[PDB]
Amino acid sequence: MTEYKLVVVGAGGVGKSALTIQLIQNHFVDSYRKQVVIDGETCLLDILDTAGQYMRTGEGFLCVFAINNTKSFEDIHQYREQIKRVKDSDDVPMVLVGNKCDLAARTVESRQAQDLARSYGIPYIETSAKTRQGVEDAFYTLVREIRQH
Ligand SMILES: Nc1nc2c(ncn2[C@@H]2O[C@H](COP(=O)(O)OP(=O)(O)NP(=O)(O)O)[C@@H](O)[C@H]2O)c(=O)[nH]1
Ligand SMILES: [Mg+2]
Repeated sequence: MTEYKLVVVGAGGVGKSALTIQLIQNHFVDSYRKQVVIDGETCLLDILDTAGQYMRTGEGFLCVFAINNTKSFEDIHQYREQIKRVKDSDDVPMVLVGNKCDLAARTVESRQAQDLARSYGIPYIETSAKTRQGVEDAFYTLVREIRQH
């Protein structure tokens, strides 16, 4: 089948791993493989969980930040650029993700993340690696985004 290399990046402690492990081992709390079918087509999801050369390899990127951590939100630009850099491209498959949407201590409005997503041209999705909510839309959207290449 077809193979996809997804790279999850983000401010430390935002839930990069929680998400990854939620998709691979279906539960709430590095290399990961996974056979899955998306929109019919069958494919291999190669997920590389990184820390809060190997990025020139990834095909699609998951820029994550927690909605209860303003700085993690302000740091997206930093990673976005570091990516945009090591891949001489102004548009690289990628999705902005606001994790921990299960909390009430929210310091980042959605209206805030959306504006930033539009200025980028990438999709924005909120996920909770705890209630597993959105954990799939996020990853599958990133794939559909890579199929546009
Ligand atoms: N309530 C809630 N907490 C979450 C969620 N995702 C992560 N956590 C919790 O917050 C902590 C950080 O999650 P973790 O995935 O380890 O963060 P990280 O992005 O991997 N940080 P690191 O840079 O150290 O690798 C853990 O205790 C985890 O259980 C979520 O969706 N909701
Ligand atoms: Mg981690």
